[PDB]
Amino acid sequence: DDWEIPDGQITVGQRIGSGSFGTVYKGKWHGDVAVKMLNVTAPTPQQLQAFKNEVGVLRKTRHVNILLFMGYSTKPQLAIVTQWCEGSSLYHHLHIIETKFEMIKLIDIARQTAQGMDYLHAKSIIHRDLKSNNIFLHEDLTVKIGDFGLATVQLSGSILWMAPEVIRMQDKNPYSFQSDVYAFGIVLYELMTGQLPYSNINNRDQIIFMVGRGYLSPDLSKVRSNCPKAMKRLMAECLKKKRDERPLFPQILASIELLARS
Ligand SMILES: CN(C)Cc1ccc(-c2cnn3c(-c4cccc(NC(=O)c5cccc(C(F)(F)F)c5)c4)ccnc23)cc1
Repeated sequence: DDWEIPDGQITVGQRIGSGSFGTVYKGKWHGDVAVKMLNVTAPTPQQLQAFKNEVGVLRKTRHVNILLFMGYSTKPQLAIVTQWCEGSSLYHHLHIIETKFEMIKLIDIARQTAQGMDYLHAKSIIHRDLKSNNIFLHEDLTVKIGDFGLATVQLSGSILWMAPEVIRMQDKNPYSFQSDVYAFGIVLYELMTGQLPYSNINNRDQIIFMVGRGYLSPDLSKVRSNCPKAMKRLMAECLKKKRDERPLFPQILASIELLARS
């Protein structure tokens, strides 16, 4: 099929996000759309490649818990168009406006996140940068997973969600389904405490050193009292320092659905 969108069709509006490599606007196209542009007028074969790669991954996705890809264009600027998300990222709710969700709602958000991630892995897609920033609460109800970073091509990294093996860079490719399961383990942490790991350490190099060497791990005792035992237990299995000791999403998704019904 053809997901190309001729120029002219989209009416670009308010700018909503600026980054090193590309800018995102709100747009008009048979309704509301989000449009991530490139801005750089002359694209190097470097960027023209990563464009194809991203699009290629997106068009493989058809799930309610994954940001809905809608089209792209190359006409004047490289651009990718997606469903328009009304609301805020989970990060925003949790650590910026500190929205207080009910325990039932928190568990729900976890389940939807698992669903999407199950789907992504089933389609052979390793996210590599799961984190509360990349989880949108569409209309404060539906979880949409995406990649909303306007930087990385490695760039920086938010190392809070990074698994010990990724922090340690042995092997060219340390990323795996379990490394994604670890990031998710951190997301659970955020949900069940309302906090970011290692809030009390102000040195990024030491967190990296200590996490990778095994000396440091999220303070599990900060989990709210009303948080179900089955949940904490699952959360702990996801954050195991040893890769092959972590569960995969079918098993995780099962565990969440099971503990949700009580
Ligand atoms: C709120 N502030 C922090 C400002 C602010 C910051 C960022 C954004 C923002 C950044 N991109 N983007 C998008 C967007 C647009 C086009 C493409 C994408 N590709 C993905 O999603 C993507 C890419 C690869 C894999 C996957 C995955 F998921 F694996 F399938 C998803 C996102 C839509 C809406 N909004 C944003 C907006 C405001």
